[PDB]
Amino acid sequence: AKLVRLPGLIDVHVHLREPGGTHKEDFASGTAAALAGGITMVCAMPNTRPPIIDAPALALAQKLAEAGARCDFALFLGASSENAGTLGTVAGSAAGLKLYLANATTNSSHGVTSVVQWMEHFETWPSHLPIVAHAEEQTVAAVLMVAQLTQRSVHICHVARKEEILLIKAAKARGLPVTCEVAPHHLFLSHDDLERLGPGKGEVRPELGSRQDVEALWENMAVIDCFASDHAPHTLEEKCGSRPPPGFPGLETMLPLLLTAVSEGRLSLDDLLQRLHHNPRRIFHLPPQEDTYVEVDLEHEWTIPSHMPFSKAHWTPFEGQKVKGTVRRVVLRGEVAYIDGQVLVPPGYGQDVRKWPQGAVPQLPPSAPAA
Ligand SMILES: [Zn+2]
Ligand SMILES: [Zn+2]
Repeated sequence: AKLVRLPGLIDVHVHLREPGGTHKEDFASGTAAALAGGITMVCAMPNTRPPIIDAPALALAQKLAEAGARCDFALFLGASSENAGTLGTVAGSAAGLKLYLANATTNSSHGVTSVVQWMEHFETWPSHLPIVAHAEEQTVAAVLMVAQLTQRSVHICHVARKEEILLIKAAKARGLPVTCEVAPHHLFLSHDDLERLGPGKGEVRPELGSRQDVEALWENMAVIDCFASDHAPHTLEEKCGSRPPPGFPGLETMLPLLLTAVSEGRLSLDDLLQRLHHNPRRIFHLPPQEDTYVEVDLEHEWTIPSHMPFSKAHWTPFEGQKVKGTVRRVVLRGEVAYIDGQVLVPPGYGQDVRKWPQGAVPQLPPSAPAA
């Protein structure tokens, strides 16, 4: 089985649960799963405990990741009910701003309850820096409206339904600056699989779609800018427990599933590289990684087991699905980081890419005229 060399892939939506939920995952275990999945750079989400919604929590998370991460990273800041206008000094050091717009009681929304709060953030957050929004169903149209009123771009996370992707398609057709990502469980899992998973294992936000939803995503792959795992590791105790948190662990399964689709002719290799490397780079202004690449074997057929080796979630919703292709070797900045069942760079090898000279988002100087 001869190998294919790819650049280092980028997963822009990962929940790594450190600080505060390290029994579900930490930086060291999460970045190990990332490397086993062909991913050499990740963007970790801010719904940590304490949440990353202030400069002190960001400084803490940044150094915990510098000491724990095995691959390179950037950290998101979280929009709060209170921090609009307070993040200007540290904004450039984050991956971007995350707005959580789920319509339910949860401390992932960090108090964001009102469209007026969204506007305050779109107006105070530096215009040259990225904003991503968790928005489901009609909320996507709402956030797009806020972006146009403030005349700036927005990135829509885990698009999962026909109505969402057709609305994004209409916005793009009118020249609006919007991009979006789709997660693997929304392209390969459906309502058909909720019987097997159950309401406990199968809870995820955005929830699994119907066959028509999944069908519309594949039909409109041209509208999708990025693939991202939405890696949301919860232990199986918590997924089956009383109040089950939403989220699937998918860092280790993302590439095997997509390479299977490439082997079946459902999308090209180029299409995959646009969505796991080039577009993540340009949307979040992520720098290249020197001497970094991934070798994959496209011929090895296998079945997804009950749990993948490296995530502490210790379960996967893709169990039993047959996949073609495997990650064989990852080289990260000159060093062998992974080979065929074992990660070989220690915790702390990863670096914060926003501290690289090439990793800052370019901006006009302060003394530039108003225009
Ligand atoms: Zn989300
Ligand atoms: Zn998420």
